[PDB]
Amino acid sequence: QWALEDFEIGRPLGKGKFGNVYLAREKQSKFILALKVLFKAQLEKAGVEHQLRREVEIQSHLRHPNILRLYGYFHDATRVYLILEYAPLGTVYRELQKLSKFDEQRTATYITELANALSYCHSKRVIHRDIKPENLLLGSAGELKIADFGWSVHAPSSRAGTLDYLPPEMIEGRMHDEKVDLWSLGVLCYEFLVGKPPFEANTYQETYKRISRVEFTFPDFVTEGARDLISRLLKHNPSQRPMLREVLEHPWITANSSKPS
Ligand SMILES: Nc1ncnc2c1ncn2[C@@H]1O[C@H](COP(=O)(O)OP(=O)(O)O)[C@@H](O)[C@H]1O
Ligand SMILES: [NH3+]Cc1ccccc1N1CCC(CO)CC1
Ligand SMILES: [Mg+2]
Ligand SMILES: [Mg+2]
Repeated sequence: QWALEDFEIGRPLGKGKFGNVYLAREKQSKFILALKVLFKAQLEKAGVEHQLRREVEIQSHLRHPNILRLYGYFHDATRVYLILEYAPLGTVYRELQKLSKFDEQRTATYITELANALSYCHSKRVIHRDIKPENLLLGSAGELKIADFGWSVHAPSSRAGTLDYLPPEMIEGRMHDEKVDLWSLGVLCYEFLVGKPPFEANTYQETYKRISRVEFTFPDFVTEGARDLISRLLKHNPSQRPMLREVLEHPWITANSSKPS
């Protein structure tokens, strides 16, 4: 049904590995949306057809205020097009670059919105596996929305870029489950408060070392409550990481967040 002819294309919203994402408006309805463009030659070369299929099937069926909607797709012999909800206030990544660090209230609020969306995902046994600031978008009221389900799957499971958000079991090629998303949640909470992720390093090889050893320290300004939560999430043993419910009910979260479970 849908074809390129049905849309007017506007400015670039962002660039991805395969993805090149544009603002667009549907001609008959004037509906404003985002069009994620992937080149088939690059998809075929990388051999990532299967995860593109996953992205469409999993994201199109999820329904949650804190998850970005996917409406449909089409393709045209050189390109695939994913039709997405437009997020008008951009990425959390850009916001972090602008402010350098978030305060505790802004951080706890984002963590609550994230944990709500992840709780909904895990109840359907969907694990996201690529939670990071460039994949977190902001709606018209500044609410957080998880996007980019290009690495998502069903659990249990086995398995090019940054190691910074991945847990030890995943970077060691081992087996993993839902608890990978709780680790990434810990990494994010730290990066929000401090301005850089806790295992950041100059080379791949050494980042790998800091992650497998769980080697991180806190700057003085990080408070006791934040330290307690982050320390609970960044556990080497997956089974020792908390349930999302315990994250949403953590004293530091409840004291500082401006949104409910
Ligand atoms: N719906 C959207 N609204 C606004 N900006 C978006 C939207 N989707 C993607 N972007 C921008 O484009 C970038 C790449 O999108 P993404 O779907 O994450 O591609 P990739 O799978 O290649 O990472 C994002 O980091 C963001 O800057
Ligand atoms: N049919 C489009 C296409 C072209 C080239 C490579 C992969 C793909 N898909 C990804 C999306 C899938 C949704 O069903 C269909 C297969
Ligand atoms: Mg992305
Ligand atoms: Mg992707």
